[PDB]
Amino acid sequence: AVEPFPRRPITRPHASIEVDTSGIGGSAGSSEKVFCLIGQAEGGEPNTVYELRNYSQAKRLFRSGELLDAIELAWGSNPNYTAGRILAMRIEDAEPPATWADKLDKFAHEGGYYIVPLSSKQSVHAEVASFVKERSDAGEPMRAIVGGGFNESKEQLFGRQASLSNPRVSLVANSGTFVMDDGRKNHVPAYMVAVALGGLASGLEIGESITFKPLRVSSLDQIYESIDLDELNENGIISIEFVRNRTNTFFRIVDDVTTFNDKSDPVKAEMAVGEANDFLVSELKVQLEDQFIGTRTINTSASIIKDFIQSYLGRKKRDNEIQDFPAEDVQVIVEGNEARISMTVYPIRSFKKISVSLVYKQQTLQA
Amino acid sequence: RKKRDNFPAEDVQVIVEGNEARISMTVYPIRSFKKISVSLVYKQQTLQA
Amino acid sequence: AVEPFPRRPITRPHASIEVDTSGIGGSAGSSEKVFCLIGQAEGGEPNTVYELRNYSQAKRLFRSGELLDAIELAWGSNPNYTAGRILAMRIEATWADKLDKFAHEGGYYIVPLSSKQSVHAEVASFVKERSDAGEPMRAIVGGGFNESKEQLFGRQASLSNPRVSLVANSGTFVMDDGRKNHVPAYMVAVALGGLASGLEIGESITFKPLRVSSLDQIYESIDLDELNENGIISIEFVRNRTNTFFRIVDDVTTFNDKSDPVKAEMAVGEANDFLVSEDQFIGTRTINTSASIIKDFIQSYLGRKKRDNFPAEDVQVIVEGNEARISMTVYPIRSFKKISVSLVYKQQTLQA
Amino acid sequence: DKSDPVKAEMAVGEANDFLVSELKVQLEDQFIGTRTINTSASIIKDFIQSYLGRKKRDNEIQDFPAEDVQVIVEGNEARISMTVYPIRSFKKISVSLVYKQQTLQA
Repeated sequence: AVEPFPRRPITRPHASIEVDTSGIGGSAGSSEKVFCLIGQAEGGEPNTVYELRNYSQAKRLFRSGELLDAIELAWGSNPNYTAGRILAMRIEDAEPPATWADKLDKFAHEGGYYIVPLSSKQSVHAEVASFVKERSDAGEPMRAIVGGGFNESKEQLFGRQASLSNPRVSLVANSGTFVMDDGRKNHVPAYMVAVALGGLASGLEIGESITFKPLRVSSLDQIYESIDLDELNENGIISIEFVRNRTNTFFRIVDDVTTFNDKSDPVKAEMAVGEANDFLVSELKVQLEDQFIGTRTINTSASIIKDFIQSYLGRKKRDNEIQDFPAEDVQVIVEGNEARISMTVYPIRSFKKISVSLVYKQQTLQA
Repeated sequence: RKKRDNFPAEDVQVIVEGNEARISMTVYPIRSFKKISVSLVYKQQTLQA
Repeated sequence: AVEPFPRRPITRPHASIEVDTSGIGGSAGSSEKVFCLIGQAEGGEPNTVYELRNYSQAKRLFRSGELLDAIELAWGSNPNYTAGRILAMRIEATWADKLDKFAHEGGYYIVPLSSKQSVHAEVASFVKERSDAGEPMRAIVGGGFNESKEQLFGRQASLSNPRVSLVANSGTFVMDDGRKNHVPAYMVAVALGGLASGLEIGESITFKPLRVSSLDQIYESIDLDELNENGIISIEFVRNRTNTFFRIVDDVTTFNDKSDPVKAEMAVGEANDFLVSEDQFIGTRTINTSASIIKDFIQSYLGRKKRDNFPAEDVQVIVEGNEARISMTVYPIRSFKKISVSLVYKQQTLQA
Repeated sequence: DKSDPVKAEMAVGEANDFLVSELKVQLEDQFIGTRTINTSASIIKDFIQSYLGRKKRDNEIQDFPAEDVQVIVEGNEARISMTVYPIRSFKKISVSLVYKQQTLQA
């Protein structure tokens, strides 16, 4: 803005100052991913959302229940990365709830992106799928991560992935044994592994894949063979590989394939680039809206909007949230009611194939 | 000549009537944006080293 | 399609983003040439098509039978090539009702593990019924343990079809258990089908080696020519070297015709089954036209394009009923069957 | 078949096997799942040249022409090309020995 000093005008001879702050006013940084959990628990009032920052704070707001273990796994499984905020909600009817759709809505305008329901029921999975679709269509992009029960055959997994083929749901096959800060080792259903994967994905930078990131678990109940893992990957089911040929044995997340059945478009198939797309569109929308709508269509606006877009995309390039963009494709056309804007973006892709061609050749040494 | 020192032929209208000629220019006032339309195209690029 | 963001339309003042994803879509490439087998086994659930990915899985599902020996040969003839997927089905008589099950399993070569000519005719009929549909297929078949040339000719004539090949020879394969397994010629056909599945799209099995220990019959050059000209595949014992080996003479087909490569030679038929095929200005821009000026215009256009990036003798134009069809010739990649060397002895004056 | 040394000779097949195995395992753990940053092709080229430098140091290859190391990154994948001169044991020596006269004067 620009402001007069004094604010009240003066008629008689005087000096007055007009001051412009746009050059020092800040700007919104890169948005933050926040992780959402819905859980059976003991503790605080049900059906309200708590922002949580510390395990101690969580262990005061909640006690002795699977939600608190889920929060523990969510922070503990990503040691290398900054521990983000978590949004958590106990659920009980004011007895077991018949439906969660009535409660999921209380997340709707929270600043939250990844959802995990702490239950195995396919109906709950469908409910959260519908909710994530709803909010995305409303313009609040979200994703869900989903998992089975304690132990499931490939047949059951394929059945579930049939029941939910969706670009905003991911299914986690493996269930395993974790080790807890309480000095406890517990067998858990696969959705707790999905909690771990959501913690890692929400910790990672925007547009960074969970594929081939390590996972920390005491054991897995199902150790899938190479053909088994290829089968599940073809079906768009996330699987955990036990690395055995290395001297050190550890568990990899094999891939970040969504449950969606068509692999031809990566923006729908792969979580990372879909997330990058979601954040890029959301930030473009909200920033252009608050920047320009209602402003006067002064003759130079065709410059100013191009300069704004080029600045924004330069900032996106700086953070490695896009690969590159052509500056000259940023083009603006102004008509009396409307700004019409064109841009090209090169998005950032994770490496998923490396092909080495090795040519043996002779050289004649001589002396 | 004036705009060289300092208008589109498509934007001036002339009517002559009764020894009088009315010359009417179009002019463009300053409005305010109500709509922004962004077309976002994802290309891809070969890097090489 | 172009995606609107938000998905919901809005009329109050707002921004909307339209996303063109179409510049990134992929996976548009071909299928691999999955291989198909039908025959006897123990253990497997009959008339169920199983995908198989390694021999251990095969021995886990199928056991103790000729289908597993076939799967062994199918990956043993081509050790220096990719060991791709195989589709296999235990069959516990009509075979069409079983062959129907392969109809929507995406595999290109099939071999029945039987020498019975009724079976071969059924398989040829199935290959026809599939390939005249949107999903091309081929089959390979063989005789028994020893059949005469006149029997092989009679069989080929009865089974004369542009998508079936007959292999004449039979022999012995060393199995990975060390067994000297004597096998009928249709297992050699399995071995050739495995090789052909392993080779690239429009590579050819002619002059590829066969890793076989011995052959029941060795054909001299005149007999190899006789079988080749009749469209029967035969295996040569290469004797001209201390490093003797067995060589697939040719990829001929039981339909033999000099006038069309695509039906005579299996590899070019496969290329045609897998090849891929690849601007308008409208007469209102001109008062009248003819095929002559259409040809000269399109020649000037493609001359400009080929300068930036076609022979006038190689474009045909027909105009009919307000429509002009412009037909280019194009040249596909074949494979050499003949090399002709003219060697001229000159002599030279040296001087010093 | 003596024609191919990678088949005929144990030492060459061994060197090949360890070369391709350590390439696969290290490119896997170094780069798979990493973002295609605009510099990624240069980083991979440096990594490959480092690896082959080590293999040369240890006398596990004869040499590599470092100019032939080429990397192309295109969307979801990298294609890498390299030339390697393999290490080989001597298995023949031929000496051609020519007698010549010399005139000595004093």
